Amino acid sequence: GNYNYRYRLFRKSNLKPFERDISTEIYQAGSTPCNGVQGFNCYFPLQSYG
Amino acid sequence: GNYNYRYRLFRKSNLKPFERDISTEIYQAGSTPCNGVQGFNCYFPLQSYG
Repeated sequence: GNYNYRYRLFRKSNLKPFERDISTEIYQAGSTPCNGVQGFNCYFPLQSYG
Repeated sequence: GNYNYRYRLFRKSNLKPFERDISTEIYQAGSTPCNGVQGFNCYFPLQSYG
């Protein structure tokens, strides 16, 4: 496995053309806040390719 | 996608029978002490099914 290449899997809105997103904030996919901790309905935005 | 189901992808050694590992420690896959922060050669142990 080469997990050094990552792609952003979760975002609130689509990107404008020629825009980059280097943020690492936890994507809240539920009603409960995440507080920067992964868990139930709180996911890391970047996933490795493998 | 249903990303609430996770599996442990990286571990130092294989598990014993009837043993569980709920620890969330950043697995170092290189020679760099990266202080528990994901990035190059430091991966999260848990990966989502999706």
